[PDB]
Amino acid sequence: NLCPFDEVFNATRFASVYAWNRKRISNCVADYSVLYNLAPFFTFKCYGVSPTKLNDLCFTNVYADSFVIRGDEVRQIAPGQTGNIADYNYKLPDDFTGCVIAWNSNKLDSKVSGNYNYLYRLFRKSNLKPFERDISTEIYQAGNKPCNGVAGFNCYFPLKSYSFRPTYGVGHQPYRVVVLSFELLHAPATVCGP
Amino acid sequence: SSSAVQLQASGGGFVQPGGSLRLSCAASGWAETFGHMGWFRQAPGKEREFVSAIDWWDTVHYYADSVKGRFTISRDNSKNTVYLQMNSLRAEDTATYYCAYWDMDYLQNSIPVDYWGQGTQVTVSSAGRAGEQKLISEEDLNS
Repeated sequence: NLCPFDEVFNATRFASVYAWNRKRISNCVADYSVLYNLAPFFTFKCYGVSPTKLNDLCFTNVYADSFVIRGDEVRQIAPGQTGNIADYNYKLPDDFTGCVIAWNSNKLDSKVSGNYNYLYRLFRKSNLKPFERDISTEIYQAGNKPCNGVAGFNCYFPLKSYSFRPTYGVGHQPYRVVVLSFELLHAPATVCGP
Repeated sequence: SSSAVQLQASGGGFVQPGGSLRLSCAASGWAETFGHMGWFRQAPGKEREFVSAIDWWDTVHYYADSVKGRFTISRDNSKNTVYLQMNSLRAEDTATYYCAYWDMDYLQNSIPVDYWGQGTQVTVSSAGRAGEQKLISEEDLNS
């Protein structure tokens, strides 16, 4: 049977980067020709594999993490990068194997009145470990005094909204990102192109 | 192998010295990164010469010395298209203009281009296309 690739790409709503989605795969054949007709222009960078020969590959697990960020920040979705997104929202490992798919979503995710529903984490006492997830909304303690759950000086809400309007520059427009990771369990498979 | 990009050009034609023209180039397909777009040109008998380039995010702009201050390269915010505004065109601007794409995040030099578009003819002169407007009035013939 066919893998639910359209459930990840053709999904109506995408999650915030601080709360990135995660779709488990199992018991299906995976052909990626569906992916090629997805956007007028999109990026398909793979780490250790090529997107063409990757149709002849077998896997035990693939994980599709999807979220929305600025076009400015797609560069941070790569091994060894730094920034608010790589450090405080979504980190890729250095030996990461898999691919990254990103395409402009202005038509879907930006509004003339401004779409403010997509958030990213701005404050964290420590950078994330590769593939770690943090959906907590605790006030960040930036100074000497405790915050008692109240926002103020040295006491900041950790999340901050994107502003997505269609008249912004492309760097500031929303981009939908999908990260494929290739996990190989010591068991048999269900990820082999026809 | 790791990219497949098509470039579609528009604009060009015949103008007079001092006039303006707007060239456009649209990118489609897939690539490794949101790379740079730009233009080359080739004068008759001469070799190809770099004109201008821009990163995908309209934050970096490169111009050849022969066009600095006269050409301006910009990007559309709703289309995957890049634009070249050509002001105060001179006779030496006459060339076939080629759109180009680099699949890089940073553009060190102009030299291993990844993709081209079909040529686009731009001619700057007072004559015009050999043939267009065959009927020349005798009054215009003298004045």
